[PDB]
Amino acid sequence: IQKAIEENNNFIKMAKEKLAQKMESNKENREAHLAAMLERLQEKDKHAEEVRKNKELKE
Amino acid sequence: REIVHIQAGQCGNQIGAKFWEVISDEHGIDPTGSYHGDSDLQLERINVYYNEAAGNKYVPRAILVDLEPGTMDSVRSGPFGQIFRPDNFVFGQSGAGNNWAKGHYTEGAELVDSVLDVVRKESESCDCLQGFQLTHSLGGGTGSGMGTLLISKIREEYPDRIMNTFSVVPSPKVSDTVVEPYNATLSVHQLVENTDETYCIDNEALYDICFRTLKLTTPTYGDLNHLVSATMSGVTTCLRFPGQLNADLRKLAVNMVPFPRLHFFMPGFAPLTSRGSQQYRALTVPELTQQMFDAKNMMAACDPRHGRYLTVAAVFRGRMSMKEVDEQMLNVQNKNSSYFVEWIPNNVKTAVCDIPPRGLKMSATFIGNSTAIQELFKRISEQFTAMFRRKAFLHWYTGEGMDEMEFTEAESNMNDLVSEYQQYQDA
Ligand SMILES: c1cc(CNc2cc3c(cn2)[nH]c2ccccc23)cc(Oc2ccc3c(c2)OCO3)c1
Ligand SMILES: Nc1nc2c(ncn2[C@@H]2O[C@H](COP(=O)(O)OP(=O)(O)O)[C@@H](O)[C@H]2O)c(=O)[nH]1
Ligand SMILES: [Mg+2]
Repeated sequence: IQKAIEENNNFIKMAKEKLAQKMESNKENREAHLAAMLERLQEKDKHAEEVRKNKELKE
Repeated sequence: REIVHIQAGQCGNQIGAKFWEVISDEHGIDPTGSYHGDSDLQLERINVYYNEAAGNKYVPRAILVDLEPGTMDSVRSGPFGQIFRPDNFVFGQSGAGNNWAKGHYTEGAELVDSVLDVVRKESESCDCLQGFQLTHSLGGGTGSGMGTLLISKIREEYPDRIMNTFSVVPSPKVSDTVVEPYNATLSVHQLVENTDETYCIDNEALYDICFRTLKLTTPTYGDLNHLVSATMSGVTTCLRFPGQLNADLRKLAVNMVPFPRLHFFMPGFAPLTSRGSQQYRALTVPELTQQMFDAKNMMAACDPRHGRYLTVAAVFRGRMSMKEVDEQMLNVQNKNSSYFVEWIPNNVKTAVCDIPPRGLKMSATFIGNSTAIQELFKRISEQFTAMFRRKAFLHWYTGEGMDEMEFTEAESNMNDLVSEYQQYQDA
């Protein structure tokens, strides 16, 4: 009976742990995916600043 | 000399209730527990199985055990339900799932101490307890797993008391689930150690009997249990009725069991009769003797001619010539003495009781300790191995804490038992 308790507990335990790192790894990846997208759009902003800026350096 | 009776599980409680129904009638006890018989012979040993209560009412010394409530609810609303002491209904709720592990290790373990409290309470009210008897199957989970746990714990608390069982051995012809060989093999190991007499009821012999002899095309468990309760009444007749000589369970066991592990008996009954179908012609002593010795009348599906009898007991009931009985019994042995071991002299014994059972003027009950019973254990071992070599359906058991090793162990012990029988078949 002790072995059965230990085995129901380890299964509950490893399932809790396997799920928790999955949800963390998914949190990390999705954030590192949206941030990369934003940062391409912000490099986009500087570039457009350099285009408006270069044009003023033209008169 | 009181006996304490225990019935465990679906099968154990259904046959067990029939036993109390049948003998309660034989002793003139009505479903209320009130005596309404004619003779005093049917009350002289009534203490063996019934406790006497206030109001001159008789209460079976019976404990009813299950891990699910369905079958025991059906017992109380049943033909003789009211007679049982209500404190002796001991039951859980989760069931055993036809799983020996659940009955023996997890679900049964939770419940067993409560059962033993009732056993102890019934025992301490016994002037001289002479043993216990259990009814149960080996194919399910409660009667098989928890029944053998009870037997282990009873032997711990009462190590010198006789323990006998009626054990319904599973068979694929009449079968509920595929794991029955697993549960039976695990149970048999326990029975080999902790019982003095085990009457092996093979559920397919009961089937073949109901079909081929009583001409019942679709027999139910109820038809099967009519045959069993006829045998249960027969083999306990000489304890329940004053007669030729009275032996307590120990003395009976001493003279039937030459080797401690070979205590698995082949029961039989003559005449074989179906419910309702009225028998009008009484049998002659020669007819009873031929039939009770005939393979077709045996309830363990084993050919007695494939082995040798170590001991035999026969219980005739009704008015008949004990001289004619002696001559007919001596005629069977002297005509087939090659199926009896020559090294246990005078190993066939007989008793007669004047009280016949309900519906028959005359009957005979057969108790055979034959080495042919090994065929029953060979069948279980083959079915066990067919699944076990692939570890099939074991997850049901490993999930309750069991290791493969306990199965290997159970398999090896039963193969030892088979080989032990073979030693004495060739001696
Ligand atoms: C008590 C006694 C017996 C009979 N045992 C016996 C008889 C004789 C013998 C050796 N042993 N040698 C003999 C020579 C001549 C005549 C008779 C005998 C069997 C028994 O088993 C059960 C188990 C569960 C039950 C049950 C009965 O009824 C309901 O549930 C219990
Ligand atoms: N003779 C007979 N056998 C039964 C009955 N019910 C179940 N069985 C047998 O017992 C096995 C199942 O065990 P079960 O009774 O469920 O054990 P439990 O879990 O202790 O109730 C099967 O192999 C059946 O053949 C019955 O009413 N009569
Ligand atoms: Mg069942």
